[PDB]
Amino acid sequence: VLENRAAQGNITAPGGARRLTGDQTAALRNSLSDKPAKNIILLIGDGMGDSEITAARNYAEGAGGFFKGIDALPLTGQYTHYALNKKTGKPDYVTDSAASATAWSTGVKTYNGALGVDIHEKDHPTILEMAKAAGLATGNVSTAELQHATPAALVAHVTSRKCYGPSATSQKCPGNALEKGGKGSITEQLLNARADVTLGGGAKTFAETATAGEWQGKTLREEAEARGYQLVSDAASLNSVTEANQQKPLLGLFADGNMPVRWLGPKATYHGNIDKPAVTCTPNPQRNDSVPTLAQMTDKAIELLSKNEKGFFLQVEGASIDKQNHAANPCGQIGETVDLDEAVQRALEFAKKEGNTLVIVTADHAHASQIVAPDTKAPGLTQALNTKDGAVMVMSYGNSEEDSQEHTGSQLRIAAYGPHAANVVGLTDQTDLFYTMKAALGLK
Amino acid sequence: VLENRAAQGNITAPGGARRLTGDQTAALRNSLSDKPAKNIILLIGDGMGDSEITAARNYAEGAGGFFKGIDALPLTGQYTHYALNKKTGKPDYVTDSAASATAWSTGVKTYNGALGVDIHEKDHPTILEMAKAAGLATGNVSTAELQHATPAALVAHVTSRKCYGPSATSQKCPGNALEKGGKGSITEQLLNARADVTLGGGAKTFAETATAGEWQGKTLREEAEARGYQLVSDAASLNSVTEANQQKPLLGLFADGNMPVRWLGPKATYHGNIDKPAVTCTPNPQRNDSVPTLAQMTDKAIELLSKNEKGFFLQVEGASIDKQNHAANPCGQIGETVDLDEAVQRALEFAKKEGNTLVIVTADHAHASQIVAPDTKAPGLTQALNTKDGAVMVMSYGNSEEDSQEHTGSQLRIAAYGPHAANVVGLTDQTDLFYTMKAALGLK
Ligand SMILES: [Zn+2]
Ligand SMILES: [Zn+2]
Ligand SMILES: [Zn+2]
Ligand SMILES: [Zn+2]
Repeated sequence: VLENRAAQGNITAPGGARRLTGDQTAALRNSLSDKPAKNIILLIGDGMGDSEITAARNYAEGAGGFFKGIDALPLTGQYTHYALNKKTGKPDYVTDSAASATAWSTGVKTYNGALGVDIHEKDHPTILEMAKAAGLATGNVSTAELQHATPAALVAHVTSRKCYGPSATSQKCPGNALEKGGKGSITEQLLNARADVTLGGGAKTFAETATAGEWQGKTLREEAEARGYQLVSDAASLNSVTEANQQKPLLGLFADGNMPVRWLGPKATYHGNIDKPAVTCTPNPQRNDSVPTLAQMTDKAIELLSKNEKGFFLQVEGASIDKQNHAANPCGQIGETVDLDEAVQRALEFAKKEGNTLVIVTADHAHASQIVAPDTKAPGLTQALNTKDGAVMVMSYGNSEEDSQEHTGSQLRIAAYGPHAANVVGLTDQTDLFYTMKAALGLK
Repeated sequence: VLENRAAQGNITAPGGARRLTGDQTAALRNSLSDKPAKNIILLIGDGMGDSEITAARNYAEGAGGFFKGIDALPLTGQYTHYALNKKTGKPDYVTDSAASATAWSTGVKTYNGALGVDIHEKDHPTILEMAKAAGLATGNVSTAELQHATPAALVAHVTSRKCYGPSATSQKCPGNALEKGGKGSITEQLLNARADVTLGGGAKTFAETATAGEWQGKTLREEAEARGYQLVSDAASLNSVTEANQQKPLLGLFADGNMPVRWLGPKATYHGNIDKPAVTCTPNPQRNDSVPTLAQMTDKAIELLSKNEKGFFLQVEGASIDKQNHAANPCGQIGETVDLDEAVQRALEFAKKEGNTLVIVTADHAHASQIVAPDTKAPGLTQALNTKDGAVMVMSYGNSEEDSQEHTGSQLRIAAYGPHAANVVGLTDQTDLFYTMKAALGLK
């Protein structure tokens, strides 16, 4: 254990690049606790593999720097996230957001595109549903649409991640279609789930009207209100909230789709590290000050949820690290990783002060981005960037000839802090995380 | 701190994919020891990042399987390995074998291509020179040429990794050239270093004659003999060795260059996963039965070295994982990872039985290979493989339009077992490893 893992001094001198100030043995032995966790905060950086963590650190903090949030969790390991082929039931080495999110929130592997159901299309309870049933307060925050697979997996059981609202569900998930006697679209099941705090984007799907049931004819936004949900649409009003519970659930819709990314930079190009000058990221001017940052949502959710005496389970997702990775946009991708680090600092500060909180930071799968040599002549999309070290770092995206770079199957880092954090060390599976949380809370 | 990390049962069923059988807390707390290490075995998988480990596991053992050696080390972490730019002294995000090997064996960062010297070209003692001085037995094994960067870094101090023997040193490392008053080429410094056990390839540089000094005119191979080295060139003779020490140092030269790779498979190609059938690796027919495997060399080295009462330091390197990665050859690369896993099992079996041995498995840097979806249309070199799961796994190499795929800068896995293993957990730097070993052995 250690809180400062930055290089000690002059990285060109003996011992200057070291991150360790002493022996971790005792410190580590002290952070090993099997006492129950009262709360759990699971932070997910979408598509944030080791490569993404390194690129952002090199850029934002420098090679020898360290993320005060992301790099500060003492217990580390690597975990696998392979999905399953629906027909064969054999492994599918590269998972999507849905199958992986389902794995950690359910404890069962599934096929790509599935939310809350195994390869047989059978429903399985998510950790959020189990926490709510035990009396704990529940939160779900993300910078993406709330209907995205990661936040949706905790509250929805759909056969296809594309079944956002009533209209998509009728054509793509008919067995789930409300009219067909199913539980409903992702959005409808989210509304039913009734988590205490739900914050993110995806307001546009709420403008759809239910095709059947008690709120038929009424838009989903209207139904939320009729059901007792407090709706907030910006930083100001969010901030104004004083409580959120089963009588007064909070629902923040901060964008029609995904919330705007924090940084602006050009898209990587073929031979860009050669033909184009080094870029320096800038703030995204299209992003309004009224739009909450992930740390803000995380912080507000912790405040409201910490009022519950039994404890709480909260999931936070920095979604656009993945989206900008697909877009081959280094600046957008790094900004979203810096953004998530902030949300991680908020969680850590709370956890260190409370003492019964298990904080976990990981990703759903690996992605395309690679850090290559400045002079690299690659076949894909590349870009040179000016880092905090005053050096150029080149990033490469070369696994797709399409407009979207692809996920990768490499095992990746999973880090934790708090009671039961030891269960994250060594090699584990994404499904283990579910059992780790279920047992830390004693949610059996 | 478990030994079996394979999926529990049916990966399609709830909990079937889990690798954990219980709670690691107690087990982990028990494997944390700060008592001094009597011995240390450092295994290096060249260019063996997390992606490489995953691809080989998926192929050789199946997605839900586990490397009995590589994946069985309980204390895990991620470490950085950026090099330095010689001019500026600023970070160079993607290191080579030379700059990284120098970092863990010396504790100082350096520029790419440097062996045993910092950016000012100043010499720094290596962990092997320090162990030998304290009376410990020393071993150095690799599947590559012994003049090659990783093994050379422990015994040579050269400004350019290209200074193999007398002839190359005169033109490329004149300040080290023996005639110019320098310490000599890599091969000459290796001969001088006099480690108890040195096994590998690179016999061809030993056919060069020294240009000055006591053994001038005499080939390097003749010099070795004149200096009291026992030369063995195949498995049978290796095996026949009964002792190796300072009076009778062992020198195994099993190949002119790098030792032959274990598996054969075709080179990945543009749209190979689409236009070509899935391949299944086979054993390399050019590889002679008389050529020792890494595990055999590792095993024999442990045997000879464990006779020293003070203890020993042994470094083992599975070098061709990297070379095949550069070559865009999945089968050669996976075979070399399986090869290394066996050497790791040997190290672990000894360590678990001896009890004062620190075993560390890591890599010098990340590489090109990525696991992508079966249908991926990538701009680079791809290939489909038939895995143990009876499923297809696609591998992609898309960071170079040249004939050699490039290294990548992503932080990677470092795993350890034994006294002082806790110093590997969390985020660390490649230079910390040096301090971890120095302190474990009390080599102050
Ligand atoms: Zn994702
Ligand atoms: Zn994605
Ligand atoms: Zn290497
Ligand atoms: Zn290499």
